[PDB]
Amino acid sequence: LKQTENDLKDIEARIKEKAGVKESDTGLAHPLQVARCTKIIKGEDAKYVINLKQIAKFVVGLGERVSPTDIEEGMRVGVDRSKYNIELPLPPRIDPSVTMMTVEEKPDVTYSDVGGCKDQIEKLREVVELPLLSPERFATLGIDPPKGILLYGPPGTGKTLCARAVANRTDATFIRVIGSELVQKYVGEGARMVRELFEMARTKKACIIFFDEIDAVGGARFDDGAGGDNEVQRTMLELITQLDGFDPRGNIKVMFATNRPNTLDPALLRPGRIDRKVEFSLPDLEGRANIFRIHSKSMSVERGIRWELISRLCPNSTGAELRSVCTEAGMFAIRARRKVATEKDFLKAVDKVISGYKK
Amino acid sequence: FVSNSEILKPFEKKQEEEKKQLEEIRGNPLSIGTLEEIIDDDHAIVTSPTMPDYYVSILSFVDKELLEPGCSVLLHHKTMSIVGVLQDDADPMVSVMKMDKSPTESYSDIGGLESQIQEIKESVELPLTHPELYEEMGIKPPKGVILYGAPGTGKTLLAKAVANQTSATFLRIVGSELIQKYLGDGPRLCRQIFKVAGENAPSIVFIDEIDAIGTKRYDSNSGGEREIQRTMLELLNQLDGFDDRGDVKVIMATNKIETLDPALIRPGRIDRKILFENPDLSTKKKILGIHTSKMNLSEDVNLETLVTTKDDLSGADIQAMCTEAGLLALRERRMQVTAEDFKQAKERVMKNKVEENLEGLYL
Amino acid sequence: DQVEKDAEDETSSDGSKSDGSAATSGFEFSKEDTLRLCLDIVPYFLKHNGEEDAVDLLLEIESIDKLPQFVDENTFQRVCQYMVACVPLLPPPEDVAFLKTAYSIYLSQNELTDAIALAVRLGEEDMIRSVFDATSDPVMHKQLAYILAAQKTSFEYEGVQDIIGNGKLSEHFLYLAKELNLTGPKVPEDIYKSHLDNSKSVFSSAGLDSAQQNLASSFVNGFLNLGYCNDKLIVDNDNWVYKTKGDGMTSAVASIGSIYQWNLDGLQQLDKYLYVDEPEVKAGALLGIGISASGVHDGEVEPALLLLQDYVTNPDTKISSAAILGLGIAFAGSKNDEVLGLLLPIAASTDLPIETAAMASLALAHVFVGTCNGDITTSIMDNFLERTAIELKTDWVRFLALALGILYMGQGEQVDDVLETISAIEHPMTSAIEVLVGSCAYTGTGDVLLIQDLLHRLTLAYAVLGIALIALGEDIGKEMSLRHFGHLMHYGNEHIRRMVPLAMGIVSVSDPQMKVFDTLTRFSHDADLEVSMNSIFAMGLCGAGTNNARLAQLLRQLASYYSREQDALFITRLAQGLLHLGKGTMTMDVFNDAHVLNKVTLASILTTAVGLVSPSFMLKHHQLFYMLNAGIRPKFILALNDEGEPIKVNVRVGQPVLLNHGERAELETDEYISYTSHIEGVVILKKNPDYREEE
Repeated sequence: LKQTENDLKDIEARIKEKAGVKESDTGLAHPLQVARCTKIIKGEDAKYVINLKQIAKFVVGLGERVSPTDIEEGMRVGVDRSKYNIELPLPPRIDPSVTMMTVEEKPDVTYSDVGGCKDQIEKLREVVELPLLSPERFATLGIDPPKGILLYGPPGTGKTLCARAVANRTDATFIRVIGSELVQKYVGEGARMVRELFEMARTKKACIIFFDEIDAVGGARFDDGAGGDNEVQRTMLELITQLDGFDPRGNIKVMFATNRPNTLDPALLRPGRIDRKVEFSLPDLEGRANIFRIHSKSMSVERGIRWELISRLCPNSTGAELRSVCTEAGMFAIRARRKVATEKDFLKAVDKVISGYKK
Repeated sequence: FVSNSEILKPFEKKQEEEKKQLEEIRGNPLSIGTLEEIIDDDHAIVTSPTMPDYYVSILSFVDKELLEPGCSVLLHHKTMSIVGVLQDDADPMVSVMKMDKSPTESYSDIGGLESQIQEIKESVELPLTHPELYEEMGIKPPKGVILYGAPGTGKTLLAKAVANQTSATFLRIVGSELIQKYLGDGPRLCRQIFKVAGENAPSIVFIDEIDAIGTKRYDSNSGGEREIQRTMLELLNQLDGFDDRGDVKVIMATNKIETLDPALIRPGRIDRKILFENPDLSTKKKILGIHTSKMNLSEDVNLETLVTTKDDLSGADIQAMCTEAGLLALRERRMQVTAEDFKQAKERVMKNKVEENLEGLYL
Repeated sequence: DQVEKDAEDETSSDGSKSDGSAATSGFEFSKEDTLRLCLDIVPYFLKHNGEEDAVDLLLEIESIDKLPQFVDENTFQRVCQYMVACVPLLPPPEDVAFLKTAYSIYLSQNELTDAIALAVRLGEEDMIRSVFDATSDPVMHKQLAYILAAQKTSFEYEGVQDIIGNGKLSEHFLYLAKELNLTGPKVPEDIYKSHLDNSKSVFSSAGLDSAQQNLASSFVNGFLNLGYCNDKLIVDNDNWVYKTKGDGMTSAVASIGSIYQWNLDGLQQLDKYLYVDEPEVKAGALLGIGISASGVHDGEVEPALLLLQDYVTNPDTKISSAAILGLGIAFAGSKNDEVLGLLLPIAASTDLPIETAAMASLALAHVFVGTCNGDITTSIMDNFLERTAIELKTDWVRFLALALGILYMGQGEQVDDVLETISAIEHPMTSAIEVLVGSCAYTGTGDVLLIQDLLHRLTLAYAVLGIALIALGEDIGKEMSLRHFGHLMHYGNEHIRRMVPLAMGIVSVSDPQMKVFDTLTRFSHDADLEVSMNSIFAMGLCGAGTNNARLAQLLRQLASYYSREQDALFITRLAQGLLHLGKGTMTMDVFNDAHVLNKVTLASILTTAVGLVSPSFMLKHHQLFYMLNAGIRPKFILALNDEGEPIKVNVRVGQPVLLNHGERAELETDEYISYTSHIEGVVILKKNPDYREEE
């Protein structure tokens, strides 16, 4: 078997070059990243003969046919950007985007840096925890859960761990799709990933579809209207057709996170789709105490320090600056040459934050 | 030559069976490209820079685990079949790529900056040269460092001096090259910076002179751009996703941090803010000692004589002032500056340069 | 140009003690007209005190005869400071042999600073003792004794130890009876043994059940508990001892010897299994005593190791195998004709069921290394070619030649006995030995010829030994060596493949590098399964003394091995026990601040290369895994007052917050002023006469 794989190049590799190249290139033309055909006469029924390049575009007439598995030959049959007639059932859905979407069922995150966010948790208790726990209560209430929940606050703070904190109490599926790869103007990139989210959400009830940085997606941008691309043009339709149009509410929920509401299409901003807006505020002294005691387990600290004092001397600060206090405390300990962080080490770390921020 | 003839030469000469014909049957020509997708069915998609994108097959050379999409591989010209795999460094990443080895600057040549040396050392050199100090404390060392100053002194001497002691390759990325004025080049070029330093990590990322991506403003006008807003967000995800013991650092220096995105700031990732300070008289004594080792000075003039008159010069113009001090001696036809030359040379320097006068005559 | 051409062809080293010879006999060096050129620049820099730039002229043209002429009058102090920062490397090439000519002119004077430089670099037997002749202060000789114990080399065996170690009254000796036990790891190792009681950490050791799997537990018992006394496993539950038989019983008591190591007496502790019934129980007993005796030679108040020399020759099978290996480790540094006379007939006939000479070839190499003997290589040379008595198998014939890679160190012109064995029977390892035996003739390394000769071999497995020596003392040969090491990992035999990670792993504590760590991907899985088993043991030695830190990249290569089967448990645990070796916190130091190595530790390095056959093919005995205790250096730093007596002294702390006598520390710089030959680690400080202080 070891020497068997070596001599197959003299036998098997002869047909593989003809069947994998010559058969695909026949007529001056499985994952498909490219498809084309040139001067092909077939037959009306599964004829294809479509050039996916913007040069020399082709269509298909004579009725309508649906062949989602194999249209004619497979292979060089494709769609890519522009829709042509009956070619829709075979889209090129292959893409190494698996590093973008992160699917986590029932996250175990409760409070890490979100300590003191219970004010925002109560905002997410009625519109998220309630429909994902006892959805039958809305039949007696008569109202409806919001189709979507919008997140707002300081950039890069409170829009990450706060979404997974409510997902634990709901025992739901948290699917985070980073909008950074959807920034592309490539035709069909945005509408394809959004459509697949609602398909997997119909299989398992009580799931949470999260869109990271909706400002990177939005309902409209400069390359949508001014450009000839349908990117984000058909993507908003997937949110209108699936979420509000057909798919239920308590079973399939959608959550957005933005740095400002004015960057979203008012069509999605109007009530009926995006209703509640969650704003991240500054935690209180009780919130800072619960976060410091959790970080004190990972970092070496003195057994005699008291966080009820130094944290009180610091005013209300963002959750990102609270992790900085624990990291900067060890920096002064290295200068002081101590295996742990004494009470004087945390004092110099807070004063460094007060003098450089004043928030 | 003698060893290779009696060792490596008979290895290839005695036994020739395979590895010679592997590059034959598939094809002789070579056209470099990038793998779009890899599967177990022995078929893939390759695209050359000339865009002859086709659908071809695969023959067994390296296992499918070694083949990854997004890297340059060994291909064929006409049939475009995969004949092997190559190194990914041939893929263009950033328009301006500068890799410098063995930087010349060090802590001894930058003068009296030891006040700022301990700051840049703790956030860069200390976790690299002492990873156990941050590990026992259970904390993560700061990856980023904020610097203030002028190019050639503040934003230059501090960056190159650390790479010498850390024994890391100097990697410079121009701040304006992060934004190519094309949508999608922002997140693409930022991920490729951490990719070169993400294998063996024998380097440190350096970025200097950012007048552009540091300020996105509110819009695509007034110096900002819309592509900057979404680029600084992906750099945050690449900063938090990047995890090591500190072998690679990201050092960016700009004029003002007030226009930066609070997301990319991310307190606790960047714990270091180094503001340019006015050095004292002891700084000049360290810069003079370097050049006075070559240029000979008179016995009546010591390091305390030249440091007497110093007006708002840190480290840069001490060499420029000594340049005129050696140029005036050429007029007197002598190779050794003596006491008569020091007096006439320093007067031509300190005078007739700064027109604005900061003076206490407001009364 | 004449010196560079004459240095390429010579039968001797660089430098000479004759300043009046024209070098016209034999190989010609200096010409007739060049005799006046040697004295030309001497008087000019003599009056102006320009020896700083005057030696730099000698460093470029490599003239050894000018240096003694510059010493006449005026300042003998400042000329010593310019010698330290200039002589070793002025140019791209490095020549350290210029200090040999200084011993003649400074013989009656020397200097406080000069005596430091004459005891380093070459380190001739007469040059090392020159520091004691100039300084008459007995306090200064105390600090020098801690350095001499670390250096070993010239003065180790009888004639200093066991003789002067009992005390002597004179001007140029001044060796106290306490300085014998205190400098070497004898008294301090017992006090340090008590500090590890409160410093102990969580232990994973256990006894398990069956003797087949007790080999995996015995590996965790001995190495993890090294330096710490444990009476729970050794006394109460013998299931991990008594149930093991054969080679398993030898390694079982071998685990006990490392537990009781660094104690005042390692004999009476093991007397339980010393004499019972069978030689199998008696085997590991003598093996553990020699392991527990590592670091001590003549004992403290009694020559305890002198009476153990009668256990070398035994007709029993299992005893003689574990006696030669155990006692061979403890007898290092002590040269005795009785130990030599016993080991010659054992390694001659190589009788397997009786003599067990597999470890006898390495016994002579681990003991007498650093000494001068021409008879030790003569008896092996005659037995190598003729194969006297019952010697048959060619492997045992090669095992002798592999053991011959040690004895010739420091022997000078006596290396010819090794060349006769290479020309007798051709071996793959002996091909590169004939090149590196010349380094002993030049009394050092770093020569342009030696560097060029190594390039002739590379552009085979043994030739990389001298490459790593130059890489540590020179950065020019170190940068290129990293490029050559990548292309030398592909070869027919596996010898060169396993030497790459081991050479960088011993020095990984001083200068760790992640480039060699990622090359272990192909080293873990290559062809044979014996490589994968030895790879885990090799990665463990690379990680001994340091927990994670830069070794996290090395840990990624270890993450590929977790658990497979019952027999694979001991295979995967090889690295785990070595990471926790010495309770996880320790150091391995083969060097010092004198820019010289320890021939006793270097012998243990080459001994494990020739040894460690049990994890490799053709498993012999399970005792081969404990061979690492021969090269383990104890980690401690003494805090001493101006009188050299143990006391609590407040200074810069080491690696443990309170420094005292026998406290664990290492790798710490010292900027404080000392008496003579300032050195890190153990140091005796003082204070200027303006104030009375211990700092």
